[PDB]
Amino acid sequence: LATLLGLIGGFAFVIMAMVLGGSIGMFVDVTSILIVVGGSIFVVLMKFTMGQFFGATKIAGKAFMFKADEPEDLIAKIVEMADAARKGGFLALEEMEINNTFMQKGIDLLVDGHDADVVRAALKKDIALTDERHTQGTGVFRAFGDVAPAMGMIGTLVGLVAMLSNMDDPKAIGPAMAVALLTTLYGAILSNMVFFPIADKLSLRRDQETLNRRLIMDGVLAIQDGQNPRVIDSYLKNYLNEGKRALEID
Amino acid sequence: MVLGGSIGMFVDVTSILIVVGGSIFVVLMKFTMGQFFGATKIAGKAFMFKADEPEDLIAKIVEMADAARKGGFLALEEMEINNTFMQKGIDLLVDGHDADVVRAALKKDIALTDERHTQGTGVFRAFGDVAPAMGMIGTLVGLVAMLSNMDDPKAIGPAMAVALLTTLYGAILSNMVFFPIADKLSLRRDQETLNRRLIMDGVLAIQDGQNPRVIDSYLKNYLNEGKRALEID
Amino acid sequence: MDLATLLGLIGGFAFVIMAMVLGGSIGMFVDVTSILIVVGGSIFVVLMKFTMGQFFGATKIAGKAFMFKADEPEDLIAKIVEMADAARKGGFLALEEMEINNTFMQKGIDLLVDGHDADVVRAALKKDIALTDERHTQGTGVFRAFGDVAPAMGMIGTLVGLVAMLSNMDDPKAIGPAMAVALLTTLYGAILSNMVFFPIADKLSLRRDQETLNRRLIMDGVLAIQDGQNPRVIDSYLKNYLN
Amino acid sequence: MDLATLLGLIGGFAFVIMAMVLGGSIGMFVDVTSILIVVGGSIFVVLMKFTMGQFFGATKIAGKAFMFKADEPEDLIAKIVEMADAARKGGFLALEEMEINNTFMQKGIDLLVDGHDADVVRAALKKDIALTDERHTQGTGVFRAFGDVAPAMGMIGTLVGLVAMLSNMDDPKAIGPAMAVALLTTLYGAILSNMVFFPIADKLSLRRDQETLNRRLIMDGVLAIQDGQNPRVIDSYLKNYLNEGKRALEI
Amino acid sequence: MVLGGSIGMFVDVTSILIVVGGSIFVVLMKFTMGQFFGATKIAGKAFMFKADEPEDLIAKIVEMADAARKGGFLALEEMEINNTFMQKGIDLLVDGHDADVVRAALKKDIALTDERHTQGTGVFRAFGDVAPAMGMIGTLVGLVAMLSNMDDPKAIGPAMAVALLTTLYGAILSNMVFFPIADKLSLRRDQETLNRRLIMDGVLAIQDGQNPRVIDSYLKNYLNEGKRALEID
Amino acid sequence: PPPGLPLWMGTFADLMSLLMCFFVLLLSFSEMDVLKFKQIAGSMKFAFGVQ
Amino acid sequence: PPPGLPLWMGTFADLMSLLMCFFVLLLSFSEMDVLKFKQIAGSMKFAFGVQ
Repeated sequence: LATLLGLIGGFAFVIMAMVLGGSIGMFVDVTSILIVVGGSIFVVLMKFTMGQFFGATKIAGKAFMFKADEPEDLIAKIVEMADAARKGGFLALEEMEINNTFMQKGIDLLVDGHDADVVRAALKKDIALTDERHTQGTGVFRAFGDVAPAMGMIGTLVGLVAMLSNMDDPKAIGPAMAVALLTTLYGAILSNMVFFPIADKLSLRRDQETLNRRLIMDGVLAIQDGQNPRVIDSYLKNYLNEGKRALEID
Repeated sequence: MVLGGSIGMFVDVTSILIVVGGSIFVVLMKFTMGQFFGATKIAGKAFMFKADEPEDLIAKIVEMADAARKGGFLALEEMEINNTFMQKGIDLLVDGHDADVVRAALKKDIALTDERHTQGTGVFRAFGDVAPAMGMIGTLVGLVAMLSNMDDPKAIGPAMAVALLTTLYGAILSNMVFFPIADKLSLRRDQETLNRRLIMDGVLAIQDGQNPRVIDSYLKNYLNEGKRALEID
Repeated sequence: MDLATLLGLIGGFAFVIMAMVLGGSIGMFVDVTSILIVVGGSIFVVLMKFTMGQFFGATKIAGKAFMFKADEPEDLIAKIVEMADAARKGGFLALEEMEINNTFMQKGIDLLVDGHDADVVRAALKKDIALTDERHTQGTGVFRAFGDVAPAMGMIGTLVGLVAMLSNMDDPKAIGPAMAVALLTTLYGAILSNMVFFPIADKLSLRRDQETLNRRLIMDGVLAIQDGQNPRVIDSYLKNYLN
Repeated sequence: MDLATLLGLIGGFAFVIMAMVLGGSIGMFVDVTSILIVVGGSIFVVLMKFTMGQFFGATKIAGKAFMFKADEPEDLIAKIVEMADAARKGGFLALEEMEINNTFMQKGIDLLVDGHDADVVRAALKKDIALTDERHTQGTGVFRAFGDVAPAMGMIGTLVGLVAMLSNMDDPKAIGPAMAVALLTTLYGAILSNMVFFPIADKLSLRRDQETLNRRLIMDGVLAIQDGQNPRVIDSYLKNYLNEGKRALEI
Repeated sequence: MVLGGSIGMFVDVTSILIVVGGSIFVVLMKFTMGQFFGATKIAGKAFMFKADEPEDLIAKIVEMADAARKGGFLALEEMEINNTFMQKGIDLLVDGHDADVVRAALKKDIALTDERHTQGTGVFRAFGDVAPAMGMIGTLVGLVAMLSNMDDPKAIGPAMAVALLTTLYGAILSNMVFFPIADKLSLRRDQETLNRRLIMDGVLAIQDGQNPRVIDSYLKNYLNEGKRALEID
Repeated sequence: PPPGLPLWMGTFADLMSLLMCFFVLLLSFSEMDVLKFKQIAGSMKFAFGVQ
Repeated sequence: PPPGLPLWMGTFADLMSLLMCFFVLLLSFSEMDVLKFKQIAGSMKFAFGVQ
């Protein structure tokens, strides 16, 4: 994603312009980041099990490395199987090539032979399932963002009491105090630029996937009804003027 | 500022980078670059163009209705039109389309504009929420850099400059730039709803053939409730 | 307000002022530039959410909440059952001879006696109650915005003053007084936020709640008046709605 | 007095002894300007929102909560059933021959024996319960406002103290005590908020719950006596209401 | 409190007393002693025990479903149930009562458990809110003590130690014990409510003389709501 | 969601960090008495479990 | 309900207060060095674009 390239560029520029005054070793510490991340995982794990946290992590991974199918390529595909059914019925749907799991599941339920109610119930259950899955991932990362600064300040306090146990020199208090504050800095950065942004991007991917899934169930319901692609064109592009994609258009 | 000194005393590449770049990064992590440009476009249009006076719209709706009644349903294409949405209404009425289809088109346009304004308000309120957080982060970075380099004044100076100006920039952008822009977009959204409601109802009355004497009275029923109630008694 | 309440307010202000006096000179804590920065910036920022008419309306509605007290509910029930008895022993024309206690009730009975239907009178009172409620909500919003931005303006002014102080040191013994003056802006912003704007906003919200209850009671009372119902039932119904 | 208030008093005494031992003396935790700022600003702000009469009513209800322990509900039920037996086997006139420690129940009993019908009796008892609930809610609101404003006033006073210390700061190596005096105002705000006003508001909430439960039991009992129901049936009714009226945390 | 080198650094009786005792005082003013002790018991039960897994619940319910389908409402007595709520439900089934009364009783019991867990969560959230506030009281007391006796070195140490350790204990107790305990209580509330809804649905489905397999489908419908379905892939 | 903490606490923390910066400045151009810093250092070690 | 600041903001202000007062304590026994003051002031006027 171009947003990911912008993320990499911003990361590099921010680091380079932060570490310019002195050396990178003052703002880099594996112990501080380890303290913050370990304490935050432990706290969230008291309220989420290992499986639900790994699920949230894997959904975040899917939301970052991969990209949701565009709701325009989706239109091309839906009108394609609309033409296929109009020329040769539902018997032409299976040999087609589909790269989206949800339309494939819908049509594989359609081929067997089922009326509108059962297929609609199955599709709505799947849409609600994926929406809830993304919602729990956003909840996990909101919890991570809420607890990361608290763990960073606890780490800072522990570092400060460790510093107050190691004195006798006017010159070590400054570097020691800086290393102690590094934990709070890492907690703030992880809260504001990782965990809350990851939760926000998870909510964004939830919105994109929910919009795509309503588009797909409506497309499959129209194809099962056997409607022609004309009125279908309008009744599916009208859903493309909601959310943020209707903001980006001019 | 100008009495304290100059604008030159608030300039730092590191502080500007921290606050603005971090805010942009956070917002782009939940918004697309093109949608953010669209929000900037709508903010610029809200700032460079005042919303049309509701009284002017009611009066002008009455004049087109008079013209239509004098010269049939095709008499509104010879004199100037102010905005593009009513222009679209006019060029759909000139096509002799039925009431339901034009009503659907106008309701889609109102909903689209409402979504654009609400989304612009959301983007800029996100910007205003993240800017002071970045200012606090900048204060923390500058404090760490100061404490790490207390023996070097050449490092003490820039570190405190980062710490102070990150907070100053976060506060200024949040409370004087980003939140004010979001508030202006919310106000402009309310104005759009009032003008669009007045015009679609006017088009509906013209299409229905209602005499303009009742139409003006009906449209006046809208202007007497809204945010302007602090001026009314 | 009550003389006891005004005396207590003046006493608290006096206590704060003397406590300021005992900590040294009071001209040490006075700076015209800082108060101009805070007040002018707050007005400038708030004017990007409210027009001058809206700001003056909020000022007026906050001012009339300090010199007029919301009418106590029992007096309203007593008065409404009084005109209930008046209508039963007399007619609708007997209400005109009753002198002015509340503007809302007066305009309601005036719209009631000039010959209008029950539903239209109910609608007029409903619009007026909603109008007053939204007026109070906008005033609360104005003062909440002032209380939210005043600390922000205090912090911008302290940072600007401190940057000006760091721009030319030239003297180590002059650092402290400069920082004191710069912090004066934060002190004024905090005082205006937490002692003036948020208290009036909270008071106006509270006055919104009592006024909504009171106006609901008056509207129910006048609607009962138009029914020509039994006044004892009105008293019982209103007392039940109180609890 | 309950265990909570005794614990608070002993904890405050231990806090004072700890402070004096830590600081050697006690006169540096006492500053007239800081106390004046916090108390005067809190009263000032609270009086912008409540009347002086309301402030006195809140103070009185708090004093009554901290001086008179609420009656235990079982004792009230025992009293209602014994006078119920007395009225069942002695009529209404037998109700003026035994002592009553409760002013609200005494008012209900006189109102019951003076021949008033059920409608007026219920209306008056409901009015009394609503007045007590409104008094307690208003007191809770007043003390909540005090707890909300006291630390804000403390931060204002600490700003005043910092301005005073820095304005009088030449060659900073004697600024310790002045900085401590500046912090005293926020210390006062924190102590008044966390240890006085919010605890008083919470105890007023608990007393509101207790008095609502107690008053509902007594009104139900008095109305049952007005109709002369059997003492055992009304006894059963009160037991069911108390066990369902009890929360889930203690069952 | 281990990264300092040992535990002996992070121990002061004064800080522990001020923080824990102040928090305890505030909580007993907010809540009665019975509520506080009940909250402690429910937290201990939620941590040391585990709610019955819904899978086993559906298996057992369909087991008695088939048992009732082969022998009507009389076979249920002769098998063992390790769960208290389903046993009370089946007892209310076999004692010859109608669906309405048993449904009312089960609804009352579910609401009672939900309210008990909610109040325990409230108690521990009050603890986690007050603990940092007590840390703030201790920080100010210790800092006042420190600034007052700057000329007394033997008084400087303990005052700063109390000030720092009060804050450390308040932060640790609030964010790593009390708020986590409240969150665990909320998690157990959601899980427990789901399990009890499964059991009430199973009981109503067994009364309804209905096939066990459609019963199984309705119960499997409940396994994809909440945090469990996030784990489900 | 929990209501959170009031804005005055945020102002107080921002002011506290500003005062940190300026007190770091005053200690930046200063020469600590080495003799007077070890009695207090010994006292903090004594009061923290080390001694 | 109108939102506020996160619950860790109180601990952050706590930490800011503790550190500030640690620096006033360190500043209590530290003597000013005027040459270092001139150097830091020059670096300060360089870092703020004032030459």
